[PDB]
Amino acid sequence: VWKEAKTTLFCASDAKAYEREVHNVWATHACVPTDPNPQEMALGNVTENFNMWKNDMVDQMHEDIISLWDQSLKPCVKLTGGSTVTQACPKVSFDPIPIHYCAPAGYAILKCNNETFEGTGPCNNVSTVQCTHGIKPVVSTQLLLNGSLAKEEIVIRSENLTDNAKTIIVHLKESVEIVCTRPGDTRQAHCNISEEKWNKTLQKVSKILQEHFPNKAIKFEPHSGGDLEITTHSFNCRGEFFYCNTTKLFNGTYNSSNTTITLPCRIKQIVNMWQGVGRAMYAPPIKGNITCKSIITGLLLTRDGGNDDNDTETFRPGGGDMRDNWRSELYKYKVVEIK
Amino acid sequence: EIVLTQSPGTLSLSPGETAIISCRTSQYGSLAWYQQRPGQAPRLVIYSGSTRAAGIPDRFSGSRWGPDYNLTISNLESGDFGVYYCQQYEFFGQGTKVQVDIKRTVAAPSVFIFPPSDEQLKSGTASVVCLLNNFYPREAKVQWKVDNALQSGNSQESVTEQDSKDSTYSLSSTLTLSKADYEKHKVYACEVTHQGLRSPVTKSFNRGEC
Amino acid sequence: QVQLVQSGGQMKKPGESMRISCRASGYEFIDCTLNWIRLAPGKRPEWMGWLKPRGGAVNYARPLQGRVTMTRDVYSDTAFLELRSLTVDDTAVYFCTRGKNCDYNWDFEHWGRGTPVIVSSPSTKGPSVFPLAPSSKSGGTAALGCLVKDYFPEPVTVSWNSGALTSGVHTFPAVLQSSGLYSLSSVVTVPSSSLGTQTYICNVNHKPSNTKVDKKVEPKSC
Ligand SMILES: *[C@@H]1O[C@H](CO)[C@@H](O)[C@H](O)[C@H]1NC(C)=O
Ligand SMILES: *[C@@H]1O[C@H](CO)[C@@H](O)[C@H](O)[C@H]1NC(C)=O
Ligand SMILES: *[C@@H]1O[C@H](CO)[C@@H](O)[C@H](O)[C@H]1NC(C)=O
Ligand SMILES: *[C@@H]1O[C@H](CO)[C@@H](O)[C@H](O)[C@H]1NC(C)=O
Ligand SMILES: *[C@@H]1O[C@H](CO)[C@@H](O)[C@H](O)[C@H]1NC(C)=O
Ligand SMILES: *[C@@H]1O[C@H](CO)[C@@H](O)[C@H](O)[C@H]1NC(C)=O
Ligand SMILES: *[C@@H]1O[C@H](CO)[C@@H](O)[C@H](O)[C@H]1NC(C)=O
Ligand SMILES: *[C@@H]1O[C@H](CO)[C@@H](O)[C@H](O)[C@H]1NC(C)=O
Repeated sequence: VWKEAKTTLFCASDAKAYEREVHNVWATHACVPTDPNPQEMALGNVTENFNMWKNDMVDQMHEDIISLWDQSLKPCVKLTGGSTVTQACPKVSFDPIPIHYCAPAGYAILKCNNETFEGTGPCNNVSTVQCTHGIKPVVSTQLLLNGSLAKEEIVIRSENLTDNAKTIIVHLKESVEIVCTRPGDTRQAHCNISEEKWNKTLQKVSKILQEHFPNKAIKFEPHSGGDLEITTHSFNCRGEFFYCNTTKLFNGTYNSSNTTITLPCRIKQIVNMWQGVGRAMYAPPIKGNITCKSIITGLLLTRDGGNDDNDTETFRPGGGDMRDNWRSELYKYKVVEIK
Repeated sequence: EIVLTQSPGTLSLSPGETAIISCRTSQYGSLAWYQQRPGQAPRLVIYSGSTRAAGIPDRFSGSRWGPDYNLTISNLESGDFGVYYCQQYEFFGQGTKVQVDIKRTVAAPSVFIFPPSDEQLKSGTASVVCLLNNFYPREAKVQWKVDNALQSGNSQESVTEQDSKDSTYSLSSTLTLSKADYEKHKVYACEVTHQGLRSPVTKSFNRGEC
Repeated sequence: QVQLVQSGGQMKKPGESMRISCRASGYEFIDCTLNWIRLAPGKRPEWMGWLKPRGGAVNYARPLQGRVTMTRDVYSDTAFLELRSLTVDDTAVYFCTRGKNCDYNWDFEHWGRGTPVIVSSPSTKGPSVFPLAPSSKSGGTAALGCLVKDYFPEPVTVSWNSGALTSGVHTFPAVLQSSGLYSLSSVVTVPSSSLGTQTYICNVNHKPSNTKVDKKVEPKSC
């Protein structure tokens, strides 16, 4: 039923009328309640092409989450170039909820059921839905949190792998739990990840990469540089902005009483806005244990360029553009027209 | 492993002729050609193999025949002379310098060989010099032979600019050895090939002779 | 109407560092990738790395890692390039580039007009002038000349008989040897007959080392 088109999709999610939590309050006005019995329609001997990297759904979602954060997470000061705005910045309750994107009347959404699909090119098992699955709008860098998981094997996605300026998205099959805590210096926090889980997952990622880069040695190293937002694994927990050193997660070659990796984190109040150009200053953190038990379900990587002896290909954590975070979940979808 | 090979190194043409520049690559990737006029920033000429950039005349064309990419420049104008580079992602070719040449009768080279001065040999280094004088066209090859043995990577050619008065070129290949490697061996010679010689010309000397 | 504006040219010494800027206009600074390319004469143009102004995200070419830093000032649309531990081989013209469109980095339609960086040592060496004596054996005429070896830095000028001999003279472009010094030969074709009668003086000048040398080229005695 391929008829790629552009329409304004509408959001849907199960918000609570009583909930003062910011994603809920936003969803209360922006979205509609979830269809209890959503219909899927299969398509036999039907094969169509997708491009996750050129998809209008990603941009719509991006605009929504931007306008969500703008209403919900009010900073004390917002400084932009030479201008400045200062409003009241009360503390808020914060925990993302799953948002569904849906096609209006006359249109529909194509779901790709090729569970080994790399995002671009032809797809053999295709069906039609009216809404995508539940997507948590988790804003983060380096690590993709609380996402869906690859269901057959680890998938590597890139618009062009040979193009070192294109972001690489790893979609994990087995999730790794990450627990972050600020104990009740009060700006210092720390993350905890198991070595067994993490080591193993990078071993497994090394193997898949070896297939895409034959006769090359695969090696992971820490971030090359830039703003703290992207040189650390940064993410928001319960309103507070965490910044975690991921050096220990990337320690070279991954060959083929449990022991944990402790990543040192800091809570910041002076933050670069991911929405756009600007520095935002938020309120000092709340008291007590501030804790997030999340799951790592994907990575953002960037491959090293330039001439290489030793036949070694080096990968580093990426991130920064959040559109990437959304396409890691919207890759299997395209918006079509009916005729 | 750069594996982006551009050739030829130098292309000596006239206005109105056509320049044919090449680039081998085994790697997957889009290829682009740039032009650098003397003292100016490079500019994009062809991208994606054969697509002409904006403001680039139909005279420029790109083609692909396997791993072999070509940049053909027809009806060569004076604003077309400079250095050309091919590019594939982050890598560039060595460059091809297309430079003006004035047409004239083919003229064979006059070849002279020069043994190292004894004043020099007191310093522990031997400099043999082969001179190719007043020839046309520019394409020429000099090969060194020490006792019927070809030399590798121990010589340096040097070319004058085309003469304004008689349109000829002159080349100077200098072979350098340590005094030690020169004390051995008797015969030293350079073998010159050109378009104006039916068979290669070789000029030699025995060491110690006069 | 995209525009990249680089800072002026600098002169450094082996060991120092340098910073170059590049101000962008005509487009949204953070939505497009910048690159630094350098062109050293005689060498492939070398991509040094890219920078995505959005987060300051950076990708350095393997050979330059540890010596190179790229930053940017988002509030004034300006990219920065630092290179430390400079050696002679860092002498080049440095460019910032931007792709034809912001999807594909590599089609470099847009270049700044470059920043010359000369990395030179203040050490200078005087040349050794060796004779290229004519053969005692003898198309039609004979050749002779000077071998100006091992000087630094260029240029060397050569004249013959104080400039009264110009016809038939060829002074070749200097060669940069393995040592790091230059070398050139100067030659002149003269009548084979007037060899032992006419004086031929090679006049070699080298301003950087204040060296004037007059060499007399003549065929060896046996
Ligand atoms: C989708 O599944 C097929 C097998 O049914 C597999 O061969 C194909 O590679 C997977 N899709 C893509 C485009 O990767
Ligand atoms: C498409 O193919 C898969 C096997 O790879 C099959 O299990 C699945 O039922 C098909 N997609 C759907 C959900 O209809
Ligand atoms: C994890 O990987 C590192 C690679 O640096 C290795 O040294 C270590 O043995 C591994 N630890 C395990 C087996 O959990
Ligand atoms: C991140 O942690 C590593 C641990 O080795 C340390 O070397 C590095 O300095 C840390 N990053 C910063 C700048 O705090
Ligand atoms: C990281 O690599 C070093 C060797 O360079 C090794 O000694 C160390 O065990 C590794 N760290 C981890 C994560 O085990
Ligand atoms: C793992 O990597 C190290 C890196 O040097 C290598 O020596 C070793 O052979 C590898 N082991 C394998 C391939 O299982
Ligand atoms: C991930 O989801 C869990 C609940 O499923 C939540 O507690 C945690 O805060 C989430 N992580 C982030 C950073 O949103
Ligand atoms: C991948 O890169 C090539 C050039 O190397 C380009 O022509 C092509 O459009 C790209 N492929 C995709 C999937 O966009």
